[PDB]
Order: sequence, then structure tokens, then C-alpha cells
Amino acid sequence: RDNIQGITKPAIRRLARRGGVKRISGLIYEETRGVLKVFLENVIRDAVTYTEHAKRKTVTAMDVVYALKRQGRTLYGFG
Amino acid sequence: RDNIQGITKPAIRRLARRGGVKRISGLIYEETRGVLKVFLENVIRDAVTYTEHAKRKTVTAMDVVYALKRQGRTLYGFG
Amino acid sequence: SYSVYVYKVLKQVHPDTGISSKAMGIMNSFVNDIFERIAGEASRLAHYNKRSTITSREIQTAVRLLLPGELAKHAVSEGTKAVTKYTS
Amino acid sequence: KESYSVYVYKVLKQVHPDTGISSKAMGIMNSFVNDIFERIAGEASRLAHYNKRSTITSREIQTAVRLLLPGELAKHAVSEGTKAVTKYTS
Amino acid sequence: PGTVALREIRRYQKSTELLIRKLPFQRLVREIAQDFKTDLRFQSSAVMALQEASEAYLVGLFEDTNLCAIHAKRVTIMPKDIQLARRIRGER
Amino acid sequence: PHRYRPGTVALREIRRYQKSTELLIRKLPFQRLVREIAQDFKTDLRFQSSAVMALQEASEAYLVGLFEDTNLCAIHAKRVTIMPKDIQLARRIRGERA
Amino acid sequence: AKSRSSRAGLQFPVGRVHRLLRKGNYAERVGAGAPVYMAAVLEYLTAEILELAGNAARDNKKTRIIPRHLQLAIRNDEELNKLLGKVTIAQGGVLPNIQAVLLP
Amino acid sequence: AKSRSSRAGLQFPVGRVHRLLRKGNYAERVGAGAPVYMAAVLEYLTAEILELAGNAARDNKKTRIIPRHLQLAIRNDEELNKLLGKVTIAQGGVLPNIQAVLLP
Amino acid sequence: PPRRSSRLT
Amino acid sequence: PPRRSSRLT
DNA sequence: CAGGATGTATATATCTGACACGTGCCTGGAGACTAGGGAGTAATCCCCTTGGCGGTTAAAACGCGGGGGACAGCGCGTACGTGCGTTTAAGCGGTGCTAGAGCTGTCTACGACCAATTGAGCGG
DNA sequence: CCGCTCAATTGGTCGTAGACAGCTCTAGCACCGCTTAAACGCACGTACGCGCTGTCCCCCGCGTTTTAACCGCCAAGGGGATTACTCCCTAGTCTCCAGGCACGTGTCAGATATATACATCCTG
Repeated sequence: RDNIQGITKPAIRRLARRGGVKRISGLIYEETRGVLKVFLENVIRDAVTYTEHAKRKTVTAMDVVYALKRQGRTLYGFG
Repeated sequence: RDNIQGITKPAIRRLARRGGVKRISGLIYEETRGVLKVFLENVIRDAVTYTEHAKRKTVTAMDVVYALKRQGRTLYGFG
Repeated sequence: SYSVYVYKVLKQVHPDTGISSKAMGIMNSFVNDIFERIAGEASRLAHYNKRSTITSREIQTAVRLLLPGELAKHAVSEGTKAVTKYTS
Repeated sequence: KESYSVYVYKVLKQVHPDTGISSKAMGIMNSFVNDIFERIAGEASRLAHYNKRSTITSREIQTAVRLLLPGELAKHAVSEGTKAVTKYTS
Repeated sequence: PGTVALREIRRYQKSTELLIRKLPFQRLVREIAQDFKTDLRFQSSAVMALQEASEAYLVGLFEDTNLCAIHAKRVTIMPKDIQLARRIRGER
Repeated sequence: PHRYRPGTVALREIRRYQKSTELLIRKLPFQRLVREIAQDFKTDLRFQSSAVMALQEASEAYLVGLFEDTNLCAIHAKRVTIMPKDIQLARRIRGERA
Repeated sequence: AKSRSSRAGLQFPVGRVHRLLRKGNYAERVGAGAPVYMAAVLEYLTAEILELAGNAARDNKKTRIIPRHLQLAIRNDEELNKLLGKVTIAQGGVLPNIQAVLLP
Repeated sequence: AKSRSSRAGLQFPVGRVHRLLRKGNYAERVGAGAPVYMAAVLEYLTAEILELAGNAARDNKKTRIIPRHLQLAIRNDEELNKLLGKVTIAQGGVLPNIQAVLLP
Repeated sequence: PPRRSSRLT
Repeated sequence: PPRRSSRLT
């Protein structure tokens, strides 16, 4: 329940700094929280679909890697 | 031989009007010509690669469709 | 080509509307594209699970992976309604 | 199970004799090799199916390499593949 | 200045024809292909598919160019708008 | 006392976080969020620690690239502050939400 | 004797889909309900896009479906637009849309 | 006696790549030059990325290669960046880059 | 009884 | 002589 | 500019675990045949691609004239960055339990493969 | 709408892929407590966003003039499909047996530390 506020404003500002951002408007944090929620929902839906297809109960890192590769976001270093 | 000029300024204007563009700067036409040249080169290179793999000399609509399919632009209608 | 069956389906959904010869090539491309999309993801799912059979389970999972939102919910409901009628 | 760690390390020791590699960078190189293998193999499979051929040969792999790798990377990979095939078939 | 352009937008947005002349586009396609293989024949359908793809790509790019224009508080699209759209797409 | 101008620590932070390769989101709140989102797709779900780590490693790169596009959208408007509209223009152009 | 496609209640060919799955190099074996499921999914999607295209043709006072109607139907529906989002339809045109700041 | 990798001058395996090609279900048959070609191409790409990553490590003054060095080698090379353009490297960070208008 | 969807009706 | 690359130099 | 303080690189010493190597061993690759079709090649036919011509007229090109708009400069006010003091869970390190993933061992039914028999969908 | 032949369905065997039960231990969850790094709340000030105003120039709209696109037709032949031998290349199978994978082992690259000198950015 409301765990998206655990992605604190300093963390979002750190991610913006890594992206080269100098000044950040005050409404950026909520927009970033919504965007991250949508992205995570889309990836986790496919990860759980892969989990249930194997009749498993734990989501493997390979489930996440497959859920990412099918969105054109292939990730190295996790198998 | 200078056949990129055949993509006339009125034609670029019509293509922009279909995109909803109201005003066009005077340097947009040459930039559009360069963009079209790059896109066409990238597609016709894969189309020709598909053509010479079949030991053919005629570029086929299927070659173009396949060359488009591999760049993420799927074409409906030509097979 | 799926021209005959696309026309059969169109006569079921719109009995008094016709189709062009360029709008039927488009539907053939659509069918041949979506078939490749589902059958390439059912193929991927079988290899992930180290299985050699593409069953209706892989087709259902691939449909749920590729079709958006409410398209998947009804495509699955029609797929399990046809497998039921086919085996009974 | 299986991985390309031994071969990646051999290429590293032959390209950079005194440089080592961490366990995380090896996982990344195994993912890289698997990714590129699957890409080239899938493109070759499509080429074989496009031309109604039931065999993947050296020419399909070469055409897949030309389609996938960009620019001079494709040219040098094609040259290396050709060199290896003519050294093997000799 | 601007009404004949709104009318033009409405005219070309409800139309489905090809907006580039077919002969100059065909010559452009042949000239580009001349750099990959000499003595290259083309199906008519090959060039037609190429033109449909190119016009769709350019209309789609202009649709993003216009958004980049409105973002900078302008109604005129400039080459910097095309460059921004192409960067964000990933083509640059 | 000794105060820096309101653009200096920002650039120093940009240099610091563009040089490191760590994870910028705290792992426990992110794990909680990942568990909560998955709770709507399956109950009594379990996660490998490596699965949540892969999810974080993907989400953080996604957000960093999004902010890289957002900064370009803000500079295009002759601005240095990134606003929600820059995020929206970036996402609209890369197709995420048109 | 029931052609195996009317045995499931579909207008799409179960036998042809089975042949294509067996010849497409998808797996080493193909199940029994896999062609029935795939043909049911293809037929429903076809009937849905064709449902919207005929409606669009009716709105334009036409009794035929042209690429324009298919494009209009796909892009005016959110889920078929999401599915066919990287798809170019020949002779399809664009959805009529001009922004507010451009309109006077 | 001899290995088919040593017969081709390769360090990557061609027997393993042959078995992966046969088992991967890409075609009904696999030639006797496809594994050699694929292993040569994979070895060339591995040698390129490693040769650039070992240079990225050496500029940093490290005798090891970490994911950061691989990212520095990939994103700083025009062709490997286009090849690995949809790839996320875990613990790889980003290329240090600040837009010129932001600097004072 | 023309064929119709329930996703659309 | 190591396995230097000819694409870069 | 001087310079005073903040941020930070340098020299020089201890952990410290992780990587590079050693070792047994087992299984996957290699070798040596056989069988048989997949692909190559030669011949052939005819489609459809290219090339040229003549005429029209639609569209492109060009020049001109306004005015709408892009851009520059200026002013204001407000919202974001910086810093400091306080609070709060993130994290680290155990400690414990058990759910379930991975792995045999067994058996069965399901799909591939071959043989009649048709009978519908393609061409005209 | 008519002719007919290629593809679809049906019957029956068999071998193996996959379902099911039993087990074993790994790893994922749950909890507790201490530390302290990090988040959070607040105040201040300034720099940036945003609005307004003015200039002038670049883009659009319009009326001639030109240019070549488009259309129809005639013609040749290059090369795409197609078919029928022939053989060479690949799958399949049964020995070996070496290469690569799964555990010990230590020693060095890397991370972490203070005293020191050098270089920052922001003022009076």
C-alpha cells in the first residue's frame, strides 16, 4: 500500500543527476513515480506470465530478462 | 545524378501538411532530403542484401518488405 | 492466402459490406503477421521450459504476452471455447 | 552449466596478456555472446526459410552478419568468417 | 497567411494518395541502389512499397517535429526540431 | 558563511553520479514496491533476490535514459529546468505514451 | 467428416494452421488443440478489425472496405493501435488530427 | 585428434556452436561451415569488445575488467554502440556527458 | 444475428 | 605480438 | 587579484576475498562409416522490366508583396537549490524455518508417421 | 458457375515426451537489534522561468511561365520460375577419449584507511 513514495525525492534527483539534469522542477518527482510505476507494471506482468507458464511460484531473474527482451530492453549480466 | 532534388519542396510541404505542420522554415527542405536519403539508403541496403542472397538481380517487393520488417517498420499490403 | 476465410468472416460480421482487393491483401498481411507473432512466442516459451511440444497452453500464454489488455481476455476466451468444442 | 567463460578468457589473454576480468564482466560477456549468437542464428533461419532452403549454411551466416553488424564491423566480421572457413576447409 | 495552410492540412489528412511524384522517387531509389549493386532491376511493387514506407516515415517524423516545435513555443518547424525528434527516436 | 552558487553543487553531483555505477534507489523500498505491484497479478508470489536486482537494474537505466531525453526536451525550450511536459514530450516521441 | 474446422466452430482453417506450425520450425512436435487455439485467435482478431472497418465504411456512406477504413478502424481503437503500433498500412493515410495551438 | 576449432584457427568452440545450431531449431539441417563461420564471427566480436575494454581499464589504471569498462568500451565506439543500442549493461553506469548550456 | 464482439458491445 | 585489431588502427 | 577555506589528489600501509590455477573425471565432441534427399546445374519458356516516343496539362518554379512570427531585450516574482538540524528506516549481521525448485523413477497417452478416400478450393 | 486434382480427413502403431509421486536440500521469507547514513523539514536568497513589447525578416499567398510527370503505346530481351538428372553433403549411429566443468588453494588487485601538498570556486 503506497510503496511508490519509498522512491524518495533524493533518489529521483540522483537519477536525474546521472542523466545530466541540472535543475529539476518540483512536479518532476510525481511524474517520475507514475512513469516508474507504469514501466514496472509492464515488466512484472510479463515476468509473472512467464512464471505461471512454468507452473512456478518464484519469479526468476530469467523471467525478468525474458520480460525485458520482449519489450526491446535486453539486459546483460543476469544470465 | 542529383536525383534527390526530385523530392521537390512542394512535395515536402504536402508531407508536412499531412503531419499537421502549419509553418515550414526555409531550411526544412534540405534537412528532410537528407533524412529521406538516410532512410532510403538503410532500407535499400538490406533489400539489396536480401536480393543478392537469392542470387537475383531484380529487387522484389518481398525484399523491400523484409528489409522494412527488420528495422521495426512492418508494411501491410505488398505480400 | 486467407482471402476465402477473411471473406467468410466478413459476411458473418457485415452481411452487406464488401471488401476491396487492396484491403484483402492488408488482412492477409495482418493474419500472416499475427500468426508469426504468436507462433514465434509459443516457440520461445517451449524452449524456455525445455519442451518440444507447442500445446494450446503455449498458444494461450503467447496470446496473453502479445495481445494488449482486453484483446487478450477475449482471444483467450475464444481459444478455450474452440478447443472445448473441438475435443467434445 | 555451459558458458563461454573459457573462450572469452582465452581471447582476453591473447588480446591483453596482463589484463584480467571480473566475474561480473564475464557474466556480461556470456550474455553478449548468447545475444549475438541468437541474433545471427535467427536471421540465418529467416534467410533459409525465405529462400525455401532446409539448411543453414556458411552463406546464410554471412548474409545474417551483413544484415546485423553495422558498417566496417560487418566487413571485418565477414573477412574473419571467410578466413576461418577457408582455413578449416583447406 | 495560415488559412490556406489549415485547409491544406485538412485536405492532405483525409487523402491517402502518395504525395511525392513517382518518377523522381523511382529515379532516386535507383540512384541510391546503384551504390550497392550495378545493373539492378526493380519490380514496380518494390518501388511502390519503398514509396509507401518512405512517405509514412516522413509523415510520422513531421508529426514529432511539430510536437518539438510546439514545445519550444513556435508554429514553424525548424531543422533543430527534426534533429530533436530523431535524437529522441534513436536514429541520430 | 561559505556558500556555493545555486548551480555548482548540481554540476558536481552530475559529475559524481555520471562516474559511479551504483544503484541510486534504496533497495528495500524498491523491493517493497516490486512486491506490491506483482501482488495484483498473482498472490503469494516469491522473488529471487537476483530477480528484484534485475528489475532495479533495468528500471534505473530506463529512468536515466528518460531523464537524458527530458533534458534535451528542456534545452530545446531554452530552459535548464526539466518540467513534467519535457517528460511527456520525450515519452510521446519514443512511443511510450502517445 | 466435419472438416475439423467446423468441428470447432471456426471459419478459419485448422488444418492449414496445423500444416504451417509443423512446417514453420517452431518446435519438434505440435499438439492437437494448438492449431484450433491459433485459428480461433486469428479468426476473432480478424472479425474484430473487420467489425470496426465495416463500421468506418458505413460512417463514410460506403458499402466497401478500403485500406483507408482498416487504417481508421485500427488507429481509432486503443488496443488494436497498441497491437499494430509499428505497422505501416499501404494507402491508409493518417488519423485527422491538428493541434489546438495551430487551430485559430 | 585435432579439434575443429584448432582446424579453423579459432579459440571459440565450433563443436559447441554446431550443437547449439542443431538443437536451437533454426533449420532442418545445418551445414559444415555454419558453425565455423559463426564461431569466427563471435570470436571477432569478443576480441573487439575485450580489446576496447582492456584499454578502458588501463586508462583508469586497473589490471581487471569490470562492467563499467565494458560500457565505456561499447558506448565510446560508434559501431558497437549501434550494435548494442537496445542493451542494458548491469552496473555499467553512463558515459560522462554534460550539455554545454548547463556548464557555467 | 450478425457476429459482434462483447469487448465492443 | 598480441591480437591487435585492424578496425580501430 | 590575495587569500582563506572546501574539495580532493598523493604518498604509504593493512585486510581480504576473489580470481587464476591445480585436479580428477565424465560426457560431449570427434572419427569413421552408411543412406538418401537437398541442392546444383542445364535447358526452357515467357513474363515483366526497361527503353523510347509523342502529347497534354498539371504541377513545379519564380518573382513580388505584406504581415505574422521568431527572436531579442527587460523586468518581476517565485520556486528551486543550498545548507543546517532532526528524525527514521536502510542496511548489516545473525537466527530460524519451511516452501518449493530441481531431480529421479515410473508409466501412459499423445503426436508423428504411414495408408485410403475423398471431395473441396483453385483456375478459367 | 463447372472441371478436377491436390490437400485434408480417418484408421492404427509405436515410441517417447510429459504428467505424477517422492525426496532433498537450497534459498527465500520472517524477525530482532544496533548504527548511522540518509531522508526529511525548514529558512533564505537568487537565478531562472515567464510574460510583455518591439523589430524586421522570412515565410506564405498569388499570379505567370516553364518544365516534366503522367498517360498511352510499341518493342526487345533479361532474367525469374519451372522441371528433370546427379551427386555430394548432412543426418544418424557406435567407439573413444580429451576438453571443459565442478571443487580446493593461495596470493595479489582492489578497497580502505591518515599526513601532506595542491587546486578548487566565491567572495569582499
